[PDB]
Amino acid sequence: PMDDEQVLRHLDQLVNDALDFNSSELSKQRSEALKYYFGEPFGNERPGKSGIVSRDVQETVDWIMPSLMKVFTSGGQVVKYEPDTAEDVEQAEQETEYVNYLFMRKNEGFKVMFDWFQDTLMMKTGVVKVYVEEVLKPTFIRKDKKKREIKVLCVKPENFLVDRLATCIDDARFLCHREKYTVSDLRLLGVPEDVIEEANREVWASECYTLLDVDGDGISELRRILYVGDYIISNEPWDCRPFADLNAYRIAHKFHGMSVYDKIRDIQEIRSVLMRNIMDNIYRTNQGETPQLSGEVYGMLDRLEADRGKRTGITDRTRGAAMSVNQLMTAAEQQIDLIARMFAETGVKRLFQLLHDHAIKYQNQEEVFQLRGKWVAVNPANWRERSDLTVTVGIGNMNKDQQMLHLMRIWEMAQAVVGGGGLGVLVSEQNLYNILKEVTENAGYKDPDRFWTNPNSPEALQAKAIREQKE
Amino acid sequence: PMDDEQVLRHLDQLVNDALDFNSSELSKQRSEALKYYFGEPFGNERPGKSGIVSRDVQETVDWIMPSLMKVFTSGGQVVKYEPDTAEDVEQAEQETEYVNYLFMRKNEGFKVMFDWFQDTLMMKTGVVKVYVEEVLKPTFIRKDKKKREIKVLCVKPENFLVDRLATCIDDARFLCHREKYTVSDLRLLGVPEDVIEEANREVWASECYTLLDVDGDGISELRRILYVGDYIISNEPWDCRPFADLNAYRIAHKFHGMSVYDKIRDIQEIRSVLMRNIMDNIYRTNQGRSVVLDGQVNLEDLLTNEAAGIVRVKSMNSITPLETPQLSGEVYGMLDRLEADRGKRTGITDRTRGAAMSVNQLMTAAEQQIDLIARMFAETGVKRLFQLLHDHAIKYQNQEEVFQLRGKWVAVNPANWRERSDLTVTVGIGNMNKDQQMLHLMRIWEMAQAVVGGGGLGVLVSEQNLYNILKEVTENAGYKDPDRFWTNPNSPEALQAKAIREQKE
Repeated sequence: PMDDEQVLRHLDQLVNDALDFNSSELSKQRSEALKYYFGEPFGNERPGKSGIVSRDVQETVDWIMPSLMKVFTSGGQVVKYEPDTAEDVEQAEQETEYVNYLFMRKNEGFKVMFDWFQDTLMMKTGVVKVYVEEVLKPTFIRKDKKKREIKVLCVKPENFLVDRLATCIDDARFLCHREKYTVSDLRLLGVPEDVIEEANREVWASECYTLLDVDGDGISELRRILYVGDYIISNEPWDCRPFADLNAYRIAHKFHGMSVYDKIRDIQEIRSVLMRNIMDNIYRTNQGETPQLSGEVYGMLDRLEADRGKRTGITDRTRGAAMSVNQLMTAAEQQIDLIARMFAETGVKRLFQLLHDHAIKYQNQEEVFQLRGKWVAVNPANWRERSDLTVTVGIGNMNKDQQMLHLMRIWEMAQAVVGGGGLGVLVSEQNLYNILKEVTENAGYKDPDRFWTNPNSPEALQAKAIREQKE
Repeated sequence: PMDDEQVLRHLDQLVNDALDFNSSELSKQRSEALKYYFGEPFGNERPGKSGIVSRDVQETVDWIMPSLMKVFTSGGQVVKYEPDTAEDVEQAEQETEYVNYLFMRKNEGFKVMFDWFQDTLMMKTGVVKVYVEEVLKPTFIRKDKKKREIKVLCVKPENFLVDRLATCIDDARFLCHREKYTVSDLRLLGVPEDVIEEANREVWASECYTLLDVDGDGISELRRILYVGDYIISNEPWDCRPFADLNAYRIAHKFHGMSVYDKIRDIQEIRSVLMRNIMDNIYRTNQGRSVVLDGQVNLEDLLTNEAAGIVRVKSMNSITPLETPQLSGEVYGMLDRLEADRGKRTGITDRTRGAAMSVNQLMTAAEQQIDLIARMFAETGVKRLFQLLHDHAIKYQNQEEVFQLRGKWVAVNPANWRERSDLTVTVGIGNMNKDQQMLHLMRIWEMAQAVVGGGGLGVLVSEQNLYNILKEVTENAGYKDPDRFWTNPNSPEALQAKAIREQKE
């Protein structure tokens, strides 16, 4: 109640505690993870002898990143709505195309989400921050004034202090984001003085999102504070935290989740020590009477790949009737599927966040989605729903399998029925439109290459209803 | 405020610090990378025995390079704009053709970008610089005066000092580029004196791009400084940095990225040491370890294998040739998986290539990772394209294009369009040619003939879009307009052929 300065010291104490805990624990964990990733010596490499370290997490990343790239960065069909059936063609595909054509294709493409996966994998936490800027440079036709725009960036998760008792995104009572915000940004803000920290004095700044109440009442909503150096700040009530804090494994109820290093450290250790023992054996055999050993050790070497086989990389070969249907049961129940699954729903929250961040006010922009025309999306409905089913453990039928199955089955059916029964009884051109259309989006040429629409058109009456009837 | 000389010493100190850090770390890393690449001995090779080194990164590079050549050095369809639907044919494909037909096909071809790729796979960073020069040699018809053109080149990446706290292109507060700029260039500029450094005196020069404020106010935009030797310089308010700092991997939050050497050094080391092991095993199996005493055979058995056959000692009859126990060929098995190691890292196409006869080239040879690799180059090259577009959006020339036809307006006053696209060559739709070839052709043609027999040409696609039907085939064959115009949308020949004789047949 009526707090103006005690909030500053309370936030400073929270920042210090988060610094201590997060820095010590998570920083040491990620340093160990990086040393394992980079093949750095584990410290047990005694001097005077080779301490070669074999990297194992790196190739695991090498297999699993491209799978994510296909399952996410492939078209705008990844995530949908399925809203009320009547009110879908008005906005559903329109809003979905807007949000994905913004995020991809307008917000540094895959780079932000690529680094998001990188952070959630190597360094145990993948989180990004959504923010706004102003568009400038009009003609003073092309008057680009008063336009404001929304970006998202990696938060540099090394600078993402947060209370450890959250275990979820919408549970943290104190969110800290550390940045530089150099003296140019300070003069843009208008502060005349400086802090402990040549014009550019490498100053450091921070931003805090936390629930508080300085109005002499009950606990109010989120508050955004531009706590830089205990100086002029930008205090403002907030509505939604734009963070996603991926854990990459959905660990038990804690804010951050364990990484690939936390599970393959033992495998890397055993591989490195056994190969070092192999080279030491080769040495002692070269100098030499010490009895020799057997190659069966190398045989166990093999199952270490099966170890990466048993953890994540079940596809030891290139890929793990009708020639191995469903791509051989998704390469014998590939786990990356479920991985993509939770990653998808994480993006779901982000897909909500930006939507609200866009549902307030952006601009009068239109879409080039297969056609000209899109209403002003500054006042849409949120629809309070989001769907990521068709790319994962749900329907999730990847391109080629459903492609070949549907095409050959419906084509043999169509020819058989046309010969025997006819087009009238079963599917007709009204739905042969969709028959062509699934192929169109299978090869990615939906509207422009092939229209093939003919539902009820001026060409329909003259072709389907005049000459096809009087022929 | 009002700095004119302290800026010189400040930039000098920044240059020295960048020299120290970049030289030491990155230069030692790339020296090790080059020694690995060239098969140089690693330094562990004891004297008196072979130092054979097996090169492994070389074939990896020689396999990944051609794929990049196909996915980039093939047509100008790599990048599109897709602006507002109606206002695309005006500039979108027009500006796309301008930028591609200039960059490729007018700037020394693919060479530099090839090396650019080479850089990002060997130098650990692929970065190029974009500049301008003036056109000359008029007739005094062909009066070519004061024309200028925009070029791009390798920055000699050993001469690309930059602060280590950027982690991105548009984050560096100090960009340094070192060059020679010999005395001919100096006399062109007009400096009368020289520096510490025959007419050509191997002088060295540098250029700095850095944001500062010498006007007594807040930090201004970038500044371009021709800091050569603390002498006459060319300072200028600069806005755009023409660099791309590839890393070929999109590594974590740092400016320069690790390369193929930094991940395959262990593989090369183990391969070389094991093949040297194999040949040393061959040796010791050839000789056999014969041990003699002192006082007999003073000449060390002649290493037990010469043109003697009989050792001969003096009078003792024990003789101690011990046969070193043989090994098994199962060691060779690891040999195989080492290629699979190159398979597991980047080269999954161990064979020539990694229903409907392996659809989409068998899922791009079983999820070929280079796609995502190629992907990053896209989102890098886009920026460069945008950059060069600006270099042509300010002022380039009034010349036209030969894109399938004569006619192109002046390219000095387009909009920037503030966006590009890279979905047609990579992890996006972006599948290589023959997949679309086979799929589109047989599929849509068999639907078309079935409907023409059943429904007809009018109900589905007509010649207005049979135009495009032929067009995907033409672009797959590379002869789009001139060989096969096939246009007939609504034309004077259309009315006499499609609307007169075809209707009154």
